[PDB]
Amino acid sequence: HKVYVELQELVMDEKNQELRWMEAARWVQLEENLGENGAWGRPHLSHLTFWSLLELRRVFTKGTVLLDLQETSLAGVANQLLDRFIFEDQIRPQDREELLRALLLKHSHAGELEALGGVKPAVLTRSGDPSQPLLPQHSSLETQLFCEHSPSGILEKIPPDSEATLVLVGRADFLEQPVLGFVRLQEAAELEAVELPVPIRFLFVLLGPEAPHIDYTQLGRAAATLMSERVFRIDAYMAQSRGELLHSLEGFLDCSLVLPPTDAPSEQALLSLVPVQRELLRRRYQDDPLQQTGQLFGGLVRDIRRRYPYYLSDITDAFSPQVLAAVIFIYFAALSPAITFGGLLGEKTRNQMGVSELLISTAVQGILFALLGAQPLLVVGFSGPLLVFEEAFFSFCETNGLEYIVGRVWIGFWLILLVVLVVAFEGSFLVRFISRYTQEIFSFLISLIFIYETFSKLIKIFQDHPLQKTYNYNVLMVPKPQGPLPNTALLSLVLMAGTFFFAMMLRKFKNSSYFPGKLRRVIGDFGVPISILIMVLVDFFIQDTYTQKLSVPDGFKVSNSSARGWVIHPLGLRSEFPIWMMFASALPALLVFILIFLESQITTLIVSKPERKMVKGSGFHLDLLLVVGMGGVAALFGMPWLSATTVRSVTHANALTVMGKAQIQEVKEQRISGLLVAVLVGLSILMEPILSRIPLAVLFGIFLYMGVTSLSGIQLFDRILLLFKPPKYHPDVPYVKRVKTWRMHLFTGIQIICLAVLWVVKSTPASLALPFVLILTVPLRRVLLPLIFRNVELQCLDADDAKAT
Amino acid sequence: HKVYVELQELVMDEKNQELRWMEAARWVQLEENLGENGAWGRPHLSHLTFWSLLELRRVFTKGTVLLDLQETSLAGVANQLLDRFIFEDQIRPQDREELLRALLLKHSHAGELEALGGVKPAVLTRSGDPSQPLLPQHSSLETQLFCEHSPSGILEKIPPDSEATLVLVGRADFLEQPVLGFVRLQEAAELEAVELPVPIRFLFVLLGPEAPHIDYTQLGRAAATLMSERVFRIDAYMAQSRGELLHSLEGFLDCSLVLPPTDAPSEQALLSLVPVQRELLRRRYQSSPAKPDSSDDPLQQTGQLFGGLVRDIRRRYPYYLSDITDAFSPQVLAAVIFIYFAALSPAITFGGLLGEKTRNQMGVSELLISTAVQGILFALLGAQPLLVVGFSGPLLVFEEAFFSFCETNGLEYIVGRVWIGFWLILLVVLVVAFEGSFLVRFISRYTQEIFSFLISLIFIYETFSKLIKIFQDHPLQKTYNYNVLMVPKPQGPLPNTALLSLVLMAGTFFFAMMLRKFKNSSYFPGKLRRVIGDFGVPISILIMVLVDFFIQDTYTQKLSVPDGFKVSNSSARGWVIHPLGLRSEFPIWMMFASALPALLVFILIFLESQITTLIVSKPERKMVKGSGFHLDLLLVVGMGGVAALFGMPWLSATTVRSVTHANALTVMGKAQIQEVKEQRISGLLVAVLVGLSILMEPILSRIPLAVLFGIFLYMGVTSLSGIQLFDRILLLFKPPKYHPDVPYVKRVKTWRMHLFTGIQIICLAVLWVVKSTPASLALPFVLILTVPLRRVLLPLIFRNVELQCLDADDAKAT
Ligand SMILES: *[C@@H]1O[C@H](CO)[C@@H](O)[C@H](O)[C@H]1NC(C)=O
Ligand SMILES: *[C@@H]1O[C@H](CO)[C@@H](O)[C@H](O)[C@H]1NC(C)=O
Repeated sequence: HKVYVELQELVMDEKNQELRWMEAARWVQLEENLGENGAWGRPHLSHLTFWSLLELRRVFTKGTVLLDLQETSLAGVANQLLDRFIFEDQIRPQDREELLRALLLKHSHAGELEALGGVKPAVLTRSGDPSQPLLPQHSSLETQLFCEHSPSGILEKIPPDSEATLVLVGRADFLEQPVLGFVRLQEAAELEAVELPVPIRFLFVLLGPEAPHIDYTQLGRAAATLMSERVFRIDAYMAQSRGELLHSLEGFLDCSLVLPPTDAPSEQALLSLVPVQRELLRRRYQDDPLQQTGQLFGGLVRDIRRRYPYYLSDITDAFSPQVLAAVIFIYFAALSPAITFGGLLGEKTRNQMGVSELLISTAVQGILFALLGAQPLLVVGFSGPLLVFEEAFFSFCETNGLEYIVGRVWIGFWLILLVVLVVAFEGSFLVRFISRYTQEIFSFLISLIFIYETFSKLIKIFQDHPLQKTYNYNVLMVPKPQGPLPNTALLSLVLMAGTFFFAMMLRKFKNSSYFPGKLRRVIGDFGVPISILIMVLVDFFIQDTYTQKLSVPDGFKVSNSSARGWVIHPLGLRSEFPIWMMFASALPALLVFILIFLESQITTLIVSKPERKMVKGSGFHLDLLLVVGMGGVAALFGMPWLSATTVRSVTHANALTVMGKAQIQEVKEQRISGLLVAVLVGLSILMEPILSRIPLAVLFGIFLYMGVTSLSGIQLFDRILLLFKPPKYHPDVPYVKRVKTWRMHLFTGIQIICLAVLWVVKSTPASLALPFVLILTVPLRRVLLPLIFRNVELQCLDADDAKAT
Repeated sequence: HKVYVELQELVMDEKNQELRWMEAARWVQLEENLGENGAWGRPHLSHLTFWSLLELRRVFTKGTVLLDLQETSLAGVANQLLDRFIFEDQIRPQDREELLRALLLKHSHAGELEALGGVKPAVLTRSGDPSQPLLPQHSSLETQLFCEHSPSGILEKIPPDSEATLVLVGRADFLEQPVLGFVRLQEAAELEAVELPVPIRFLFVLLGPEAPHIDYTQLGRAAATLMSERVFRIDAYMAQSRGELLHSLEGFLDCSLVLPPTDAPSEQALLSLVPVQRELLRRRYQSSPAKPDSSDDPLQQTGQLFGGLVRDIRRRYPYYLSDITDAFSPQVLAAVIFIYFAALSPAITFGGLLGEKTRNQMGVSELLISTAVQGILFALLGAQPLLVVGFSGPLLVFEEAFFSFCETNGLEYIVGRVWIGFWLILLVVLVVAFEGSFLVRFISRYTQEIFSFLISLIFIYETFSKLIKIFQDHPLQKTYNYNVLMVPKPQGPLPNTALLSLVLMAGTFFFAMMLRKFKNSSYFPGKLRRVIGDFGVPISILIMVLVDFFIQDTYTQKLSVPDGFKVSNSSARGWVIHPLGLRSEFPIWMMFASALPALLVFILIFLESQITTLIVSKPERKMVKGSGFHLDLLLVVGMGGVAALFGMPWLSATTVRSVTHANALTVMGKAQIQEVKEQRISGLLVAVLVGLSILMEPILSRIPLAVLFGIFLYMGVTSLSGIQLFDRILLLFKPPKYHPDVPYVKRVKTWRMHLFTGIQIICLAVLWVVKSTPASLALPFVLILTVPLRRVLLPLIFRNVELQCLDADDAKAT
């Protein structure tokens, strides 16, 4: 049982001359004292003096014990203890009345102190009238050094199941020698006289006359420090006589160490004691998500059985407001690039595919993926390399003289067959070979390209509206701003920078210590929507300046209703389809499959790494099947296929993270967020008045915030930051100590060279040959580096787990 | 001050069973042990045990003591000690003949260990033959911790002239109770037991049989630790009987700290006993003749005329060569380049405002020349060369009022300022004569903090007001006119001015803050890192000036200075003003009544300058060389008067400029304020540049006015760091769980700190409201009325310890 110790002593108040027991310390966790004003001091360890322990041993060697006493009140305990004192000739038969009357006085506490006008220690007297002691009345040292919402707090520190201990110290003049009385009850009782939070089990009584080298407050502190150690209170629970208590006291005195008066500095002399005290105390107490299975379709069933038992938890975990904030954030984060790519694809293919098709496809592939998905934190959507492939395929069909929207149907069919074949043979276990190398390179490149595109958009805005001395004002701005405008470029820059600054400031305030934790975290989790609202209001207040806004199609209509319909006839739309193209459409399908598979699986690897404390399981085969099948079915209806997005998924996962004081505690995983985001993206056509007032330049700040925030966990980025610091300030990670510095720098340089080569290939019109080089990084890590480095260096640098290396 | 102590035990040699003395520990202010190997562990402090101290006290309370014994060899000492044992019924007469042959034996040091083969604990018996101990033994603690070069350091640490002690322990079965012998030789002499050439003065001899709770190694260590302490050594060097040694032992045990075993020991709670140890140390030294080894006023009333002036001269001027020499760092150049703009911009603004206010009687050129001259002179002959003199706002308000008064009464304006200067001169001479600057002592930290906070807040407010003015001049419209003539000034709104100005200001502020934060990082080599971080403001200024210079078609307001060293209004003014009358003769009644505004100007200047000198030269900001008050006040006021003679305005020390200057010349530690660079070259160079600014028209005409607003915001935000009311205001929002560990948090309850902060904020608000009232010139009076508020009203609400802890005059000591 845990213990709660309380020390009380006989005192007299100056208001009225009446004795009473008042408390003066406590030993819940660390000792605390009671000042003169009536407020408790500061907690601290319990340091004793030499004479205190000496006299404690001396008076305990011949003390009086009452073990397994059967009483339930303080009066019975007091009477039995006085009877036991009388039995062993510790006090005289005529000293019993005064002692019993003194032990049964009222026990005050810290609260009543102010109502008394102060208290001072007192001594019992035969006539019953107190007097002032004939001994130096200097205040204690602990009072001098530690004294000159609390009840609930002390209730919280006291353990749930714990028993109380009461120590009574007092001075009486009619005695002849110090007397000790130790009592243990048969069962914990709540004594009415003396009040404590928990019920009393043990009881100390310390009385005696004035003697040299005896300070009774220090004797009480020594007894309470005895009663606060684990081993002594265990031995006090089991003991049945006094000899066992004496043996425990000898063991207690064996494992104490003295610190003499040393002239050394305080902190050094007090910190030199840690190993010695440690030694003395030691002397005192003497499955896989990816795996090859011997069954057809094994991975699919394995992932189903792993994930679907968590469906009710996935539904329920969505009741926090942080989920709503994450929804509002990712809605814009996924809508803006959707609109941009929609406009580009509409202007690229003569409006064969536009914004509405992309929006509908995004909505459907979000709803279905959120309902039937294994990891509902992914965000599916169109990408850039996919746009490049669409460009190339449209150019190819324009050159050879075939249709375009029809061939995509056969490409989707080939995709369906290939994904069925791949899922049948569980060929996703190859994800095991993708190490941290490729994940880090991919994420770094993606974030860097994101930031680059944002800055490119800004520079385009500056190029469209230059800084001139005069402008024309009979300009028609109905379709699009023709010619430069006075204040657009700078208002756009101001709004973007302001949004970025507010987002960063709120992100830092979230982790600060300025408000109550609940409201602070609630406000910090809604940082991005608050900043967006602020900047939207700021733009709404400005009247005369023009700024580009968000615009969506008018209704659920096809982009070009001249040549297209809601359903596409596979045999031929206007002219019949050749046979050789039907059979050769497999060639672009394989490349699209490689792209989709690699991107989706690498995204699932980055999001779902073992380091990010993901309790519920994540599925690979199921996500691939869903994504590719829905992409094919949407290509059937003429809508585009989509894929999992890196920045959007990483931002989604990072938004739903509750962090500890920083420590990553938990990630809120649920299916409601994705469903709501998809429903809003679908219904976006019914929210014209609200979206038509959101300027396009505000979302650039959000894009910069996402690109900067997604860059934190990357380790190549950390090693790049370490490229500048001198080796004196390098961190305490294993890859610093195990390998020399100028080898780590060579590693980082090799990886940066790989980045640069990937970038150069990305700028080359042979961009579609981007995936191959990427997978060619896998042999590089498997073969070439072990020809340069050593095995321990390579295991320590490219570690799959952070904690274990 | 330090001695040598040696502990030797009675052990057996492993090769062939025999008895001999072997040393086990040595003490030179620190304990060093040796293990079975024969090599001493690393030195450390000594930590005794409870049982050792208990048995040492018990055996010492009745142990025999021989003081001032006149013997030189170990045999005559053992003889006298055994005889004294015999006399006091300690040992039987049939025991001496054995103990003697036990004591007069070969002593072997550590060097002979390997040649011997190791040693073991041994127990003497009645016959004279060795034997094994009966009770079980255990591995020693200190030899297990520290044992698992030294002779050089040992022979180094012992002072050249010092005495040593010698402790001999060993067990004997034919004894009844433990015995202790303590002998102090009358004149220290060489002894065959110690190989070190140090002479011996004290000797402990501890004998007895085996018993529980008695470890003779630990008891010898306890005795040695008692002799190593200084108080017990001084007492033993002068004690004449056993009572004094007993008293010293009781004192040593009284001031000791024993700590019992615990369940979960931690290095954080064990550090909560630090003050206790200090108090115990103090109490130990309280009654000791020994002392522990590790444990003029700038303002003052002097009985002579002009005492303060001579005191300040004698204090400061001996440092003149160091003040000249300390300027060879590049940080001085960076501070010069920063403060040049920081002082030039408000000078130009206030000059233009005063020129348009008084119909160009006084303008920009007069202000520039006056600033230059009073800066050169103050840097050359000043006591505190970190102040920046210049025009202020309240001075502008007073100039407005005086111009209005002279307009109303029908008198001239530039002439009355001459008589005001004369009255100022006489008053400052009278004040310096009677050393009346000691009153600066009564102004506590309260008023200093309020003043600095208000100044910084007003600065930021004026900056934002300038920005809002820029926005008001060029609103955001749909169409503008382009046949606008901008020769005198841009008439009507312009398309892109307001946003380019805001962008430049924000960019400069952002870059300055980023470089200030990069200065403290650990990203580049320290030398280049600190050099780049120290030049943050000039680098940002150059970057933003170039950025604005590259943009061609957009208009932004630039810096403009007068064409030449000419007077503002050459119609009614001259370089020298005739005192009798410029156009009409001056009345007599006005000559005698011009004293009334002079007293107010004197009060303003004195208060501002002295509070500024307090803020700059507080003891907390590691200011080594002394700072003078009377001399600086005299210099400032005299140059202000002499400039009013020449028609130029009078100036005063500026708060924000001086604090920024002082903060720029500060070398900070990785934080700890390592040092501050104090020199006289920076101020003189700044003054010379401000004076020559008229010769840099092509360079200054290309610096946009909106870039300096970012610098103004940077100075106002940076100058807000050291304020303590600001810290307590930040603490107004945090919950009491995250409050820092400063004394004013722990000593007082929370809602009292909050009441204090609320009162001070109310005072701030009242100051602001009176500042906005057209009765602004009554702002200084109210300010000094804050001094009685702290002296009378607060002691009616708080208590003395609370008031001393909150309004602390020193930061570190509270
Ligand atoms: C829609 O498609 C037809 C098909 O010939 C084309 O002529 C027309 O330009 C398209 N509309 C656009 C591109 O807006
Ligand atoms: C100079 O002063 C005279 C008389 O005070 C005034 O008429 C003239 O306008 C002033 N010149 C300025 C303000 O440029």
